[PDB]
Amino acid sequence: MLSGLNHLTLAVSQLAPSVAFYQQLLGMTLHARWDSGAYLSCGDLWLCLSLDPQRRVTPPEESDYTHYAFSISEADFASFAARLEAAGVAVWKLNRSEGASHYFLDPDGHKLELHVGSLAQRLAACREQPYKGMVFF
Amino acid sequence: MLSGLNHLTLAVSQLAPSVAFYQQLLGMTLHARWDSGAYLSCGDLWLCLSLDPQRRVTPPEESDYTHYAFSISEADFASFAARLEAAGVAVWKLNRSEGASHYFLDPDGHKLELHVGSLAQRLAACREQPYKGMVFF
Ligand SMILES: CC(C)c1noc(=O)[nH]1
Ligand SMILES: [Mn+2]
Ligand SMILES: [Mn+2]
Repeated sequence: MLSGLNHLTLAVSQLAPSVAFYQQLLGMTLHARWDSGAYLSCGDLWLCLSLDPQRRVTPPEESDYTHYAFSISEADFASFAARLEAAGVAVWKLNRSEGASHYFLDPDGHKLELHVGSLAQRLAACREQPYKGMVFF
Repeated sequence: MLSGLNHLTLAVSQLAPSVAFYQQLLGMTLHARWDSGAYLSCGDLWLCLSLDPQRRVTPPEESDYTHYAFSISEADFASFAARLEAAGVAVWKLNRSEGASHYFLDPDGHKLELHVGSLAQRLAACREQPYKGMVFF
């Protein structure tokens, strides 16, 4: 049986800007780097950056909705988003829902999100105002 | 301060075959489904499947190395991988070895992996046989 997410690997076009983004701007811990990759952690998350000649810097209009959301407390949310805005990090979507989300891009166009709240909270909100066709199990 | 992964959202071209893959084949827990998405969990992982007509199915040879690995125990690894092969799940290939892993594709061409071992175990293995240019912090 599967027990959780083991690691998330992102393909990157250039290692140095990606390490700077994840380690210095986002504050993740850098454990190791080599000529074609790096290992970082963010809480329990193991993140691998893999240098890939096939990776293109992809505008948000040209990629689908696949995205990766990081946990943050409500108290820290606004100052963290403001840090990203000062650094010139692009936003790919406005939050149109209740609850706190900030949608931002990494240097290669991977779609990222800051989100406050758990699955249990989302399910409780949906039980009150379900999406079209929603069934619970 | 970021504290880990909040959720993983995958864009899918057809909801029902994707839900069946993650729930029936991979054994993830289905919490809710609606006309354009589903919420599942795998241990601590919150997985969202989102119906996206912009999702294309690309051969693994022409998509980049971005991929998502799930944890499995040493005792369950070989029999789970054998079950995926017997179900006809397609494989893909990574450029380097990262330990005990099985690489497979989901119905929309997302690159998945079964992996045995933690980041700490990977770092210890790399100390004994490092990648080219490796530095440990
Ligand atoms: C599709 C939408 C309701 C959604 N829920 O979590 C996401 O990441 N997107
Ligand atoms: Mn999201
Ligand atoms: Mn991997």
